[PDB]
Amino acid sequence: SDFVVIKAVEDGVNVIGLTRGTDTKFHHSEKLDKGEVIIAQFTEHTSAIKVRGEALIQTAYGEM
Amino acid sequence: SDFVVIKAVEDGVNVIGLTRGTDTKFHHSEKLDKGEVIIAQFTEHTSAIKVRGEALIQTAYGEM
Amino acid sequence: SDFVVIKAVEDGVNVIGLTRGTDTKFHHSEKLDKGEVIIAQFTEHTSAIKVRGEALIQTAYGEM
Amino acid sequence: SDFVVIKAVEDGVNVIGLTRGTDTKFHHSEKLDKGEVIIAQFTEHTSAIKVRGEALIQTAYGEM
Amino acid sequence: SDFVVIKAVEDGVNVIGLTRGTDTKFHHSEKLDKGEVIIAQFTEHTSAIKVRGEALIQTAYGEM
Amino acid sequence: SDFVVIKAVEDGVNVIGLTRGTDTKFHHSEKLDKGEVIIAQFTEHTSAIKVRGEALIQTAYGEM
Amino acid sequence: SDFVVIKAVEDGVNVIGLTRGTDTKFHHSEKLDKGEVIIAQFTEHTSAIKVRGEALIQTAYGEM
Amino acid sequence: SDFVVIKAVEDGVNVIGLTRGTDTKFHHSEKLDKGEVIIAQFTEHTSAIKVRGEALIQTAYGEM
Amino acid sequence: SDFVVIKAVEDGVNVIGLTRGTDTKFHHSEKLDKGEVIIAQFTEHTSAIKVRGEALIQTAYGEM
Amino acid sequence: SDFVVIKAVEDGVNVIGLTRGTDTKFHHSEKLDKGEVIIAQFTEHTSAIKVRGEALIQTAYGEM
Amino acid sequence: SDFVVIKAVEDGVNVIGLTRGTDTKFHHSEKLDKGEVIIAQFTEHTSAIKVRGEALIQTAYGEM
Amino acid sequence: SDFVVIKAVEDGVNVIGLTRGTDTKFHHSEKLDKGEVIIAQFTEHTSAIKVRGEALIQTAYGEM
Ligand SMILES: N[C@@H](Cc1c[nH]c2ccccc12)C(=O)O
Ligand SMILES: N[C@@H](Cc1c[nH]c2ccccc12)C(=O)O
Ligand SMILES: N[C@@H](Cc1c[nH]c2ccccc12)C(=O)O
Ligand SMILES: N[C@@H](Cc1c[nH]c2ccccc12)C(=O)O
Ligand SMILES: N[C@@H](Cc1c[nH]c2ccccc12)C(=O)O
Ligand SMILES: N[C@@H](Cc1c[nH]c2ccccc12)C(=O)O
Ligand SMILES: N[C@@H](Cc1c[nH]c2ccccc12)C(=O)O
Ligand SMILES: N[C@@H](Cc1c[nH]c2ccccc12)C(=O)O
Ligand SMILES: N[C@@H](Cc1c[nH]c2ccccc12)C(=O)O
Ligand SMILES: N[C@@H](Cc1c[nH]c2ccccc12)C(=O)O
Ligand SMILES: N[C@@H](Cc1c[nH]c2ccccc12)C(=O)O
Ligand SMILES: N[C@@H](Cc1c[nH]c2ccccc12)C(=O)O
Repeated sequence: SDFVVIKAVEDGVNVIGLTRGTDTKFHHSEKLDKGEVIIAQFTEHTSAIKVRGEALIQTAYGEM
Repeated sequence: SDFVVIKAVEDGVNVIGLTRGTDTKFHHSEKLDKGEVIIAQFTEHTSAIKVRGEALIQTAYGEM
Repeated sequence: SDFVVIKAVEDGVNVIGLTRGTDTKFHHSEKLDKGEVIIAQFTEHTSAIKVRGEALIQTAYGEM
Repeated sequence: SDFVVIKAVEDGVNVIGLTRGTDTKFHHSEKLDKGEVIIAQFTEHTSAIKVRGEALIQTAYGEM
Repeated sequence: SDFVVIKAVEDGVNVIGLTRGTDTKFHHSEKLDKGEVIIAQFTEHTSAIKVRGEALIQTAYGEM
Repeated sequence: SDFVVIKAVEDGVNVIGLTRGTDTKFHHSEKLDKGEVIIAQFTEHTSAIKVRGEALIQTAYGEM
Repeated sequence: SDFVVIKAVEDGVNVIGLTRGTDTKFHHSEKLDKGEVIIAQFTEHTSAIKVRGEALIQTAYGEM
Repeated sequence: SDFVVIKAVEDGVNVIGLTRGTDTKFHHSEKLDKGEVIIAQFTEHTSAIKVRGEALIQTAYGEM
Repeated sequence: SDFVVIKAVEDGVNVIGLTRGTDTKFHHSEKLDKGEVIIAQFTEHTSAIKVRGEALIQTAYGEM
Repeated sequence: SDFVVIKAVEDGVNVIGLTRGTDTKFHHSEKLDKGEVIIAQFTEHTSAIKVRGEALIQTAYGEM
Repeated sequence: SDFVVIKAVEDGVNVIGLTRGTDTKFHHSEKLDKGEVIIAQFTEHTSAIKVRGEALIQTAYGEM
Repeated sequence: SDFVVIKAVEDGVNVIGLTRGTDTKFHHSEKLDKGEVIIAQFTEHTSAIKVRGEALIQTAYGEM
């Protein structure tokens, strides 16, 4: 139930969930536009999140 | 039992629950108007929340 | 056992419980008048609360 | 486990327990007079508390 | 094991336990005099405590 | 494992344990004299403690 | 595993364990002299401790 | 796993473990000399510790 | 549920998951470019993370 | 998993583990020299630690 | 799920996992170069981590 | 779960794990040189750690 908050500062920001398991592949890519926010949990299927494109990011450890 | 608070600063703000599971898709979109607030938990079915349109957002980590 | 506090600043404020489950719909709408307060927990049946009309709201994360 | 404290600033303050379950109705209404206090827990049967009439209210999140 | 402390500032203060269950009624009323204190837990049978007459009250949330 | 500390400022102070159960009665009354202290837990049998006569009392919530 | 610390400021200080159960009686009285300290836990058999004679006392809640 | 630290400020300090159970008696007495320290846990068999002779004592609650 | 945040200050930064088990090898290498971020959990399969190339790193213990 | 840290300020410092059980005896004595440190846990077999000779000691409660 | 962060200040830094068990031997040695970081957990197989060569190290207790 | 950090200030520092159980003996001695660090957990087999030779040591309780 750990999560991350991501706000796209500029258009065309991209958020990628990476599969948990022995295998590691991108299983979903959610596209974000200027101002749009996403709050994503880590889950049974997502053990890593990748962020392409200039965004603003909050995590338990702080702001990016 | 982790949640997010979202208040629409202007009209026509949109809040999107994304399915938990192997698959990731929008299963519900709740529409908000100027001033209206929504407090949403993450749940057995919602592992990520998306926010289209200019809103004010609180999360465990702070304000957006 | 997480909850929210909602006080109506003006008449005709509306508080909506949204069903927890695969489905998401309004199952109850409680109407509030100037000054009246409601303290509502999230529950086996309510995984999100919506607030129509100008209210004052406290949550774990702070005041709205 | 969670509770709320309510003190009636003026006469004829009213405190309403709302049933927990699929259904949501008032199951009890306890009447309070100037100065009288009530400390009420959320319970197996009460998942939301409503307060009609001008009162002073403490919750985990603070004073109202 | 959550409790409340109640000290009667003036004579004839009254402390009322209200039944936990589907039903809500007064099952015990303990009377207090000037200076006398009572420390009462919420219990399997008491889910709300009511205080008639001018008292000083401590709870988890603070003084009232 | 919750407890209360009670010190008699003057002679003839009285400390009363009240039965936990559907029933509520005094099951023990321990008498205190000037200076004497008692540290009492809440227990399987004591769900409320009453204090007659001018004492000094500490609880989790502070000094009385 | 809750405990209390008691130091006798003057001679002939007395520390009394009171039985936990439906019954409440003194089951042990340990005698303390000027300077002698005792650190006593609450236990399966002791649910209240009484202190006769001028002592200095620490508890979870503070100093006496 | 709660413990106490005892350092003898002078010679001939004495540390006494008292039996846990219905019965309460000294089962061990460990003797300390100027400077010598002992760190003692409460245990399945020791529910109270007594300190004869001028020592320096730390407990969860602080210094003596 | 422990995680690390890694942001590439310059192009061609590399993030390597190392297998948990008796054996220790690289099982995945995710490539990062200027600005791109990755939030990675430790998992059933990743017990150590290696970071090649000039990055900015947050962990529970702080910034690197 | 509670422990103590002991550093010998001068030569010939001695650290003694005392048996946990109904019986209480020295089962091990580890000898320390000027500068040498030992970090010792309390364990299934050691419920008290004794320190002969001038040492520096850290515990959960602080420095000695 | 306790871990250590290690960043090589200079080239040719070496990070060594030591086997948990009755036996203690080096089972893996991961080599680090100027700037490269490694975040390593203690695990079912690694109960001690050794760091040869000039590095910067974060642990639960702080920086070294 | 608990660990200690040890950095050798000078050459030829020695770190000794002592067996957990009724018996207490050295089962491993790991040698450290100027600058080399070791982070060691307490484990099913190590209930005490000894440090010969002039080192710098961090523990939960602080620096040595
Ligand atoms: N499938 C991998 C994905 C992953 C998680 N954390 C990582 C850190 C680095 C590289 C890959 C990963 C896993 O579940 O473990
Ligand atoms: N169905 C996905 C949805 C998701 C959660 N967190 C994410 C982060 C990134 C991308 C997708 C997701 C899941 O339950 O895991
Ligand atoms: N029925 C949905 C309701 C919901 C909860 N949180 C949300 C966030 C966004 C959209 C819908 C929701 C659920 O239980 O998950
Ligand atoms: N019967 C509903 C009552 C309720 C609790 N929280 C709410 C929030 C909004 C509206 C109704 C409710 C339930 O148990 O869930
Ligand atoms: N019998 C009710 C009493 C009660 C508790 N909290 C309340 C709040 C409001 C009204 C009634 C109550 C119950 O156990 O739930
Ligand atoms: N027998 C009652 C005693 C009690 C506890 N708390 C109270 C508060 C008010 C009045 C009575 C009580 C019970 O166990 O619940
Ligand atoms: N035998 C009583 C003793 C007791 C504990 N706490 C008290 C408070 C007041 C009076 C008596 C008591 C019991 O176990 O409960
Ligand atoms: N045998 C008693 C010893 C004891 C513990 N705490 C006390 C306080 C007072 C008097 C005696 C005791 C017991 O286990 O309970
Ligand atoms: N396979 C190893 C990987 C590892 C984790 N932590 C380490 C520290 C140092 C060296 C290797 C490791 C393990 O699960 O334990
Ligand atoms: N064998 C005793 C040792 C002991 C622990 N704590 C003590 C305090 C005082 C005297 C002896 C002890 C026991 O396990 O309990
Ligand atoms: N195999 C040993 C390794 C070890 C852990 N901590 C230590 C401290 C000192 C010496 C050796 C060790 C063990 O699991 O316990
Ligand atoms: N074999 C002993 C080692 C030990 C741990 N802590 C100690 C303190 C003092 C002396 C010996 C020890 C044990 O497991 O308990």
